[PDB]
Amino acid sequence: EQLANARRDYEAEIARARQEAAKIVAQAQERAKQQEAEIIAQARREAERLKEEAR
Amino acid sequence: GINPTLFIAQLINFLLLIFILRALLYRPVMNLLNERTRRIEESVRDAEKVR
Repeated sequence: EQLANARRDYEAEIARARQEAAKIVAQAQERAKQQEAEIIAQARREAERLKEEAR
Repeated sequence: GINPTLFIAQLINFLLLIFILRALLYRPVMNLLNERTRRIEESVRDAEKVR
């Protein structure tokens, strides 16, 4: 009985693992977006500093 | 007790009881085979599920 129900249990476990993978991918994407925003802000600050130095 | 008729009757009764016991033993062989098949199927199913 455990194997008979465990076929579907393993299907559901694969689905839950896929959901957890999606959550982890969302967290990684949010962290990467934050890092990209920080890099863009640093580039803008460097641009402003370069403009001030040129002036 | 030394009587050919009594010996023949005893042999006939023994043969009838032997047939009854043959049916009774034929049932237990099927029961044991079913139990063994169920155990083998359970083991195979468990291995497949784990894999």
